Amino acid sequence: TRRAEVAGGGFAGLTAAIALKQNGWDVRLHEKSSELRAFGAGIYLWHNGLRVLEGLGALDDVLQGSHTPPTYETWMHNKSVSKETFNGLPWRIMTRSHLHDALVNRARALGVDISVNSEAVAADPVGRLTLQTGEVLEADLIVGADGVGSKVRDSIGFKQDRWVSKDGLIRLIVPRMKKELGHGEWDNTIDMWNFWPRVQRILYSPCNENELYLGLMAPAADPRGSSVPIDLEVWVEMFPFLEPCLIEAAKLKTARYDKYETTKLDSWTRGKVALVGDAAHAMCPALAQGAGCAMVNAFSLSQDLEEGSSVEDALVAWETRIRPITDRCQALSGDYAANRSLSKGNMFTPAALEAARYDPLRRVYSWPQ
Ligand SMILES: Cc1cc2nc3c(=O)[nH]c(=O)nc-3n(C[C@H](O)[C@H](O)[C@H](O)COP(=O)(O)OP(=O)(O)OC[C@H]3O[C@@H](n4cnc5c(N)ncnc54)[C@H](O)[C@@H]3O)c2cc1C
Repeated sequence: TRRAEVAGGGFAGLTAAIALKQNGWDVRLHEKSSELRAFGAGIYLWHNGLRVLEGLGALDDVLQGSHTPPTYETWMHNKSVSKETFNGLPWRIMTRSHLHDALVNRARALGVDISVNSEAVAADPVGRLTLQTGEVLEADLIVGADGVGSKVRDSIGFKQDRWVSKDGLIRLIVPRMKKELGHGEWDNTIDMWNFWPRVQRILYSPCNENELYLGLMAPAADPRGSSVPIDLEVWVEMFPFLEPCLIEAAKLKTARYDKYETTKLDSWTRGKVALVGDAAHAMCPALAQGAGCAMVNAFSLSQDLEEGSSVEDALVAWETRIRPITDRCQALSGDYAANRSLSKGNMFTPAALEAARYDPLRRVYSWPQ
């Protein structure tokens, strides 16, 4: 029986663990934190990621308690500039805890061995994983799913193109306060852009009937807009129609202003070691495909490992097959981010929706645009 060691309990790590377990691997997943949990408030999932969930046997628990807006609307200075529904292309909004729990319950039901307070500090291409305590573990496959700053990746050494965003945002989960919002289309996803009187943007995303996912974006150089707890006055001023929700957001003393970095590597494999998720391809958040590609890649890895070839050969075949979809998505997302293309509306074109249209289960592209 083949054994796999997965470093990282994030969406990519859980996806890989479950996919491998389903194919008969003995699997152990290592999470450095003392508890299994996800940060980031909310998250968007598209057709490609929803298919992975179906392939993992975790779709049902995710759909129940999640939300699909009637439309994805964009505003520029409070003027609606577009409403797109992606020609039937499936998508869903949910809190990260909701998605994380579905994956963790599924992993537990399958018998995946989860170790907390277990931090991987090094990986050997020959099939060895070293923990922070010094303990060395041997396996037939090592999966590096430890996010940005990946110690597994850095212990082997990959050529890396790195970039860091000077500006960030505050992501929060607050009550819907739907009735207090009054007249409007408050079940819609609404990306509210503003450049005047100042640069402030809010991504409004309902997760279900009780929770609302908000993304408050302001320049790092803005002392008021980027502060946490949020500076209520400055947000209500440019988004008065959301005052009821903003009032609730101002009470979250745990809010944080997060920035991000992007990563592109020369390769994702080395011997029996495979890198997945952020550790391998963190990207700009514009297309909301970070977790989507991560899960597709983690799931595809388990597929290529079922061809009867050696793990080393399976890994390079995996990257050759699946990598182009991620590279292209990462690049386009990079362009959108830099040029603030989403502020124009109608930007979810066929090209931008390429990764979302991919169906990892049948390995073909669906929902034509
Ligand atoms: C502002 C913003 C908005 C985004 N919105 C979306 C969206 O709407 N939809 C979408 O699909 N994607 C989105 N993304 C991208 C998405 O967040 C990531 O791609 C994905 O969640 C990360 O996958 P991961 O599991 O590989 O990373 P992680 O998320 O961090 O995986 C690593 C986990 O392993 C643990 N760990 C770290 N080091 C070690 C170690 N050495 N040993 C053991 N364990 C370790 C950590 O506790 C960590 O939780 C967004 C990103 C940003 C910055």
